Amino acid sequence: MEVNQLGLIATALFVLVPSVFLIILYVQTESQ
Amino acid sequence: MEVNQLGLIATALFVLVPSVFLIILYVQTESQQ
Amino acid sequence: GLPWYRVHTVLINDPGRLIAAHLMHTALVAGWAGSMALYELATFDPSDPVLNPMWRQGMFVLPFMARLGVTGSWSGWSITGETGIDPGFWSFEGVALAHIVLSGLLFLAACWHWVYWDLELFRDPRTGEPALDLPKMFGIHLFLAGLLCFGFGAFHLTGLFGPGMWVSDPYGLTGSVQPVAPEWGPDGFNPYNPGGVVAHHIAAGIVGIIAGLFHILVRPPQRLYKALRMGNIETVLSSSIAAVFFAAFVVAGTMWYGSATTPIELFGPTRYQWDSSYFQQEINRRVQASLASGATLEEAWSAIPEKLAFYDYIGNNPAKGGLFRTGPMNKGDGIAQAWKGHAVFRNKEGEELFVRRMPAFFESFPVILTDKNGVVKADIPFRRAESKYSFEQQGVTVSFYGGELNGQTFTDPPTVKSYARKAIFGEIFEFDTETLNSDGIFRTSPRGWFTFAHAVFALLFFFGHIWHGARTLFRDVFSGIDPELSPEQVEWGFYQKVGDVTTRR
Amino acid sequence: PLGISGTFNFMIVFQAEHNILMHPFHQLGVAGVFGGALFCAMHGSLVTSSLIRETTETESANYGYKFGQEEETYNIVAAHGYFGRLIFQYASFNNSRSLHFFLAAWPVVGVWFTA
Amino acid sequence: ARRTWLGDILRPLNSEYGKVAPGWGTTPLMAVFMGLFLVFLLIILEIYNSTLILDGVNVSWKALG
Amino acid sequence: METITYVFIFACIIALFFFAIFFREPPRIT
Amino acid sequence: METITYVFIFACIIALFFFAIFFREPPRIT
Amino acid sequence: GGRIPLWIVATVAGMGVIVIVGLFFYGAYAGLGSSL
Amino acid sequence: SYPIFTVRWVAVHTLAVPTIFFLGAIAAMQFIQR
Amino acid sequence: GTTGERPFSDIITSVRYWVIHSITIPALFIAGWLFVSTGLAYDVFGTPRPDSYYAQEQRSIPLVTDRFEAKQQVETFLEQLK
Amino acid sequence: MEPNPNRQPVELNRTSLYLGLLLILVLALLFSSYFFN
Amino acid sequence: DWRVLVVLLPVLLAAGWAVRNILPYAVK
Amino acid sequence: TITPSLKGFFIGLLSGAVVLGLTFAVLIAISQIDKVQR
Amino acid sequence: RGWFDILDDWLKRDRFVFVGWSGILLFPCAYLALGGWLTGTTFVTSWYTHGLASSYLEGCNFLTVAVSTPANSMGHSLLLLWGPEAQGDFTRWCQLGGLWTFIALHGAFGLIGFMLRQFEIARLVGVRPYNAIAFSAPIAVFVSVFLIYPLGQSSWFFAPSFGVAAIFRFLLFFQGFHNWTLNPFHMMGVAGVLGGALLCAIHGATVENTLFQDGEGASTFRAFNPTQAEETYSMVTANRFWSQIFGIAFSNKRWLHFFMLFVPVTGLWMSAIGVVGLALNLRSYDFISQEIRAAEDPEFETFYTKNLLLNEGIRAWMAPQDQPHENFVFPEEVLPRGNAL
Ligand code: CLA
Ligand code: CLA
Ligand code: CLA
Ligand code: CLA
Ligand SMILES: CCCCCCCCCCCCCCCC(=O)OC[C@H](COP(=O)(O)OC[C@@H](O)CO)OC(=O)CCCCCCCCCCCCCCC
Ligand SMILES: CCCCCCCCCCCCCCCC(=O)OC[C@H](COP(=O)(O)OC[C@@H](O)CO)OC(=O)CCCCCCCCCCCCCCC
Ligand SMILES: CC1=C(/C=C/C(C)=C/C=C/C(C)=C/C=C/C=C(C)/C=C/C=C(C)/C=C/C2=C(C)CCCC2(C)C)C(C)(C)CCC1
Ligand SMILES: CC1=C(/C=C/C(C)=C/C=C/C(C)=C/C=C/C=C(C)/C=C/C=C(C)/C=C/C2=C(C)CCCC2(C)C)C(C)(C)CCC1
Ligand SMILES: CCCCCCCCCCCCCCCCCC(=O)O
Ligand SMILES: [Fe+2]
Repeated sequence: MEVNQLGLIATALFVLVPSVFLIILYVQTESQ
Repeated sequence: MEVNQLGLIATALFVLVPSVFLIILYVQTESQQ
Repeated sequence: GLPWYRVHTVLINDPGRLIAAHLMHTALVAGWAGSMALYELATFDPSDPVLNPMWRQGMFVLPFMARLGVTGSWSGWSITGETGIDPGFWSFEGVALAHIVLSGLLFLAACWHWVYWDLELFRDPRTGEPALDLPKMFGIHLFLAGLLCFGFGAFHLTGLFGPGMWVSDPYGLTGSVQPVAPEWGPDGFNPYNPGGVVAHHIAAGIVGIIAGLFHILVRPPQRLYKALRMGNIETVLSSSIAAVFFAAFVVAGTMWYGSATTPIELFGPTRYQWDSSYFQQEINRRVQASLASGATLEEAWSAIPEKLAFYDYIGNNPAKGGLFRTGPMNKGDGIAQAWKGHAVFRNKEGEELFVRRMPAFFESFPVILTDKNGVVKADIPFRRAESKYSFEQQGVTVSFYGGELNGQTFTDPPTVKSYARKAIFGEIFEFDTETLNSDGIFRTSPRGWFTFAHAVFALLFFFGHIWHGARTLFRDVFSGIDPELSPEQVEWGFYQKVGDVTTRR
Repeated sequence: PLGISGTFNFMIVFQAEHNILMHPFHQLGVAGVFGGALFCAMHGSLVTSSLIRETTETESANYGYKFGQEEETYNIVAAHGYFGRLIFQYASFNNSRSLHFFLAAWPVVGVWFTA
Repeated sequence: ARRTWLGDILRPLNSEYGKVAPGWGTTPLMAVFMGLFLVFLLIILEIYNSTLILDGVNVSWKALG
Repeated sequence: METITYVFIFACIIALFFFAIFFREPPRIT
Repeated sequence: METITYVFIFACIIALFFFAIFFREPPRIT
Repeated sequence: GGRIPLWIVATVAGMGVIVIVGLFFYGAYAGLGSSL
Repeated sequence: SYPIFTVRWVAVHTLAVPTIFFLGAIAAMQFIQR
Repeated sequence: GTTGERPFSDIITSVRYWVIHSITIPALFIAGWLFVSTGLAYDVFGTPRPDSYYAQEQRSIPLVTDRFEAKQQVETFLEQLK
Repeated sequence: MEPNPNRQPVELNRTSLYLGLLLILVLALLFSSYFFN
Repeated sequence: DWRVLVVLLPVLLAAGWAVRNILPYAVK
Repeated sequence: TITPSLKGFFIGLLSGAVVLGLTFAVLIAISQIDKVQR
Repeated sequence: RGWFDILDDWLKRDRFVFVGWSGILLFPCAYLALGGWLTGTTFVTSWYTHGLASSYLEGCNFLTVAVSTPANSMGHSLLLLWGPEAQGDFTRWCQLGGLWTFIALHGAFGLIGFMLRQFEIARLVGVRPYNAIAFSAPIAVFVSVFLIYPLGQSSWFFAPSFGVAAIFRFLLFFQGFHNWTLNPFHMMGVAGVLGGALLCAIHGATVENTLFQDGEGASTFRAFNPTQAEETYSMVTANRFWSQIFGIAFSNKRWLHFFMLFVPVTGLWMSAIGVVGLALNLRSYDFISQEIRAAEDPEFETFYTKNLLLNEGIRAWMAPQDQPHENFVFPEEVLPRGNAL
């Protein structure tokens, strides 16, 4: 299907960035 | 230029994945001490 | 805390979580296998095994399923071109599915072993400490390896209870999965004899059973136990890595040189077949034969199967690629459509002329036409002013026998040169470059990609061997040398024997 | 040129016009730079090999050194005792000052010549 | 530690940690098998290399017939 | 690529279900 | 897009330089 | 034991090398390898 | 009390002897005419 | 320290050392010389003499082109010089 | 069943963070040209 | 052939002369 | 059946056995004569 | 206290040249590899394998002598003296290139011997075995360039020949055919070699100019005792200096010395990988985007396109003489050439 090529990067970063935010905060909560 | 279109995602993940890994380890090191 | 490069050492004294980790690894590898096959099924074009075989399409695991007998799809096709077949459950799709179900089951077992790590089985009954009798484990596992190895050869490869394996004629024209009988003679060591593969697994399987039985019943000598630190699981990692990189070098070589287990219809030709003109010899052999019995030139060449002509073409030479030229070979020169025919060049004097073929070393090569004796009679010149041998001056023409341009002759110099620039690549094909938006640059085949990865991983695992071997033999000084090492011990002359304090002078 | 491929262009043109590979001062430069890499690795391996045990297996041995400690952190005689036997005794430094001066001199002089 | 049914069955297989035969044990016999295996890999290598050439052993694709 | 992306995200969510249920913070009666 | 990518990375390296120098762990004595 | 002074041995081994090396350089201009 | 023939002795002459032989051969070579 | 061998500095300044070696060193040098001057080195190793790289009216390299006949090929070239 | 005694804290100091980030960014700078090709 | 003794003779006499000059001290 | 190259194989196999065995014969002898004092 | 322990005793005695069990493999192989190279470069031609002179005997000097590779027609023959090619004839063995495989193979086992020696001596002396580990980088380079690279190509002929000018030709070959300078694995090797040499010089200079005054004389070398406990130079002052000159400085001597191991060892490992790819002609030869533009746009020029022209000159002008077994005949009119030159 002739989809948008920046769709992949937009979806990937949309997941990746906020998720890494939360992971960073959860792990440093656990180690204190 | 007619560059490979997956080069961008390749490069972005190549940077982002291992960097995030290091940041996770550093921050939880700091909240220990 | 632990440095990042040591997080996984927490498993060294925890056999249960060690098993949990190994399960998760095995889950991941099987999952990959299932994912890779599904992606390949969704991208594979099965419609022409002659000019668009799997190895032109960037297929990596498809050929390994085909090698051991999986050749058809639930969708009705087979990679041999047969249609309307019914593979049963062990289609490409079913193999992929089994590896995914296996992945999921391994994942769950990993959870169980991670939680219930503290199993009495892992405790030494005398001391209450976790301990693994590694000598006996070796014997158990080796006995198992030998059962499997023997059965693989005795049942799967023979067809006694199984499909056999992929075999083909010497020119890769008629391959298929056939049962193979053992070759017990000395030709069983011929890498190109499939019967030797069968005999190997039977005989080696039996030796493995016997060795396994030995290693279950016979304890290690104390000298050897001490020398190899057989109470230290890391000595096993050290030797295991060494065996793994040994195996990795072997599979890379046989992929690159070719053997009965790397057939060219699954992986593509080898570069040596181009170096030695292997297919060109055979093609000429048949044209001579067709001519001797009186066939015309058009007839002799039209009898040449396209599949054979397509091997005599440098675009399928695995040594014509580049590291960052990604994807299927089709992405480069295109999807081959038809053989255009055999180009014959002649000068104005009727003499037949021969294009000098490109050697694999050369990204680019000049166009030089020789006579049967090797004397230069035409070329495409760079500097034009003192040109002696131009196509225009020498009256060079091109005529086609067989293929799509059969019986056609071209005389206009630019057209003739255009075919002569393709004749350096071997036989001439018509490619579809639109469909994949092919860029025109040669890529390597799966034979190349496989060889590169495995030669590289091997060399890297040699370093792993050295590292973990060192760690085993020097465990006592990992964290540093003795702060009470006395200077008489490292200075010369004090001891007769280096390091031995009982040899004082 | 101030660029990566520009640099390589300069090198290929230079070889064609000066046969620089066949010039002794370039050969000394390779010796200064190969030897520099060699002695870098040697010295780093010998010092690392003779670190005095100050830590457990669960920590980086780097934490055995504290910035500004007066005591050395490795045993130079053990390093000499290893290296002198790997080759022979008098092909090894036991004077740290001569050693580190050697380390400075070899690549500096080789790169002077290649310049 | 936790006992399980399967644990109790497998038990004796992980019960001799540390047990050795005395002295050198079967080390000489191992050395013989090592020697035989080296020669055997040598042959296999030199056959593939065409440094050992044997009657009726054609190291070429043309050994598929 | 878009099929793979839809399925990857769906798969990740099913994984999160597993951890959220079986590796929840256990509620304890204080 | 490739120009943006190349300059983005280069600029992250210069910012890292700033932090590595002015925001280093200070070396403290014994 | 130490009859021959070491500096003497060094001086004489010294010209020993100078002579053999200079022979090898004369040889670059004469006979084989001289281009002539 | 020093021994004459040692491992050291052997390592040395194992290099020294053929080195001088080769030096003689190479010196002869400088007088070869084409 | 020291491992017991006789020091080099003590040996090469010793009169006995130089008694033996003022014979062995020139003898070896002369032996090497003779290996070349006699022409034996040419014959042992197979090196062409200045007169025997090409046949007279020839500018083709006698290049080995076969693996298992290579021994015979070289001899065929040497015979095109007798 | 007791908790697992083999667990350990893991650490990455600030200097190793700076070292690793430099490594990754320079490696990306080098290979990116080849990924875009 | 003949050239082989010619080459070997200096070596052999070098070996004799060292043997005879050292033989007593080698006995000890 | 017993080809030239198979004969050469045994030539090399034997020669190498000679070299290793002779070498080891020599080392074992010297090690017996010149022992360490304990 | 049987023969084996008696032999162990003898091999491990503290002598001027340590032997060890590793000596049995190291010393014969190292001596033979060395001896083969000196023998070949003094007496042995390359006329029949390459059409080149390559020894002192033939008129070559130290820069042009070589033990050259066997003829491309040997393929990857082991070229054993008693093998089917030379058939035990020493002279033919030399003329067919047998000394090359002799040096390569004996050299390979010497390198193993030497690395086992680093292991053996380190165990007896009681130190950690990082010097052996570091030596894995030279080994990787040797096997990948001398063994793996020619094994991927048509024959040993395309390995490096053991000689100064012959290695120069190897360099230039890799430029013209593989465009090796463009290969990111070589670039990582470059940064590791130049990085090491820099580290080497900067560490030695720093120590020598942060010395403590521990004696009275203008020669500072005498004021060091190898058994002293104290550091002989000020890490504190060194750290200030470099912090204020460069921004950052080492503060941990253990990290510093480990880094010196790390940098050149890693660099060499990286270039070895790149060479493994070149075994298969898996080159980083081109950038496709550059070529598509350049073909369509004859005013587009970069240092990238300028260097491929150079490669194309190298190939056409050296191929006939460098690969004589291919019988390349390039008439004058086909040779690529700029204006006038
Ligand atoms: C043994 C491993 C292996 C091999 C040989 C192949 C081989 C192949 N694959 Mg497969 N693949 C694999 C694993 C493998 N794959 C895995 C693990 C995945 C999941 C990610 C895939 C996913 C996959 C897809 C999705 C596709 C392929 C395709 C292909 C084909 C083209 C590959 C290509 O262009 O590569 C080019 C490869 C490179 C340029 C990689 C270079 C490696 C980088 C530069 C290394 C980084 C350096 C590192 C940082 C070092 C520095 C460290 C130091 C600082 C310390 C080929 C048949 C393609 C195809 O044609 O399918 C039909 C395709 O579309 N593969
Ligand atoms: C079966 C193979 C195997 C196994 C089980 C191990 C196991 C181990 N290694 Mg060894 N090692 C191996 C192969 C293996 N190694 C190889 C091939 C090499 C050479 C490259 C090494 C080099 C090596 C070093 C130098 C060290 C170890 C260490 C260790 C221990 C800690 C590892 C850790 O926490 O990593 C943690 C690693 C990470 C958290 C991230 C690493 C990410 C890498 C850069 C890329 C990711 C790869 C990718 C995800 C998947 C693999 C692809 C392909 C291999 C299939 C552990 C016992 C350490 C040790 O001795 O401590 C005592 C140590 O210092 N290993
Ligand atoms: C540790 C020492 C060492 C090592 C590892 C090597 C290794 C090698 N040598 Mg070198 N060599 C050595 C010492 C060594 N050499 C010495 C001391 C000399 C001078 C005499 C030479 C002279 C030499 C020459 C002249 C040549 C080699 C060659 C070779 C290669 C082939 C060897 C081969 O095929 O072995 C095969 C043999 C074995 C592996 C021995 C196996 C022994 C087992 C353990 C016992 C077998 C049982 C026995 C046969 C029973 C006897 C039966 C009888 C009763 C009838 C290989 C790389 C060849 C080469 O480089 O190729 C170009 C070659 O032409 N070597
Ligand atoms: C800025 C310039 C520069 C720099 C720093 C480098 C750096 C490097 N190059 Mg590149 N190169 C460059 C420019 C440069 N190159 C250019 C412009 C070209 C043209 C294309 C090349 C072409 C080139 C080629 C073709 C190759 C390299 C290789 C290498 C590596 C060689 C590693 C080494 O030490 O091997 C030295 C050899 C060893 C370490 C092997 C083991 C040596 C043993 C231990 C020897 C023991 C000797 C023994 C004692 C006996 C001695 C006696 C005798 C001296 C008499 C290194 C990473 C090589 C490489 O990457 O291979 C991995 C390689 O093959 N380079
Ligand atoms: C430029 C690079 C070299 C760095 C400079 C050296 C700095 C270190 C020197 C400090 C010691 C100072 C003491 C003064 C003395 C001095 O500095 O050294 C000279 C030394 C003198 O030792 P002797 O015991 O002969 O003399 C006693 C004197 O030391 C008393 O002043 O002699 C040698 O070492 C000879 C070596 C030739 C050996 C011939 C070859 C042997 C075979 C080797 C086979 C290879 C080994 C196996 C390979 C695996
Ligand atoms: C799905 C797959 C997931 C993949 C995840 C990604 C992999 C994980 C991340 C790996 C990257 C690790 C980087 C560690 C980086 C970092 O931690 O280094 C510092 C670190 C210090 O080690 P210590 O023993 O001091 O431990 C301190 C601890 O806090 C470390 O955990 O050294 C080691 O890591 C040894 C290796 C150093 C490596 C040296 C490289 C740095 C040189 C910089 C040069 C840049 C080039 C520019 C010049 C041209
Ligand atoms: C749970 C469960 C389940 C499910 C399962 C699943 C669904 C699975 C999946 C799985 C999967 C789906 C998996 C996959 C995986 C993958 C992987 C594991 C991959 C890997 C990769 C890598 C590692 C790569 C790397 C690289 C890169 C990236 C670049 C280039 C180079 C290299 C190659 C190195 C079931 C239902 C069955 C049953 C019940 C339970
Ligand atoms: C191969 C072979 C073999 C062996 C042999 C050998 C072992 C050899 C050796 C040889 C040798 C062992 C040789 C030597 C030589 C040497 C020389 C030739 C040297 C020279 C030197 C010089 C010339 C120097 C000088 C100088 C200069 C110039 C400058 C600076 C200073 C100096 C002084 C350094 C055998 C029989 C087993 C058999 C097989 C083959
Ligand atoms: C691994 C141990 C092997 C090391 C020694 C092996 C090589 C020993 C030297 C062998 C050379 C003698 C045979 C060479 C001549 C063959 C005779 C012939 O075929 O005419
Ligand atoms: Fe230092």
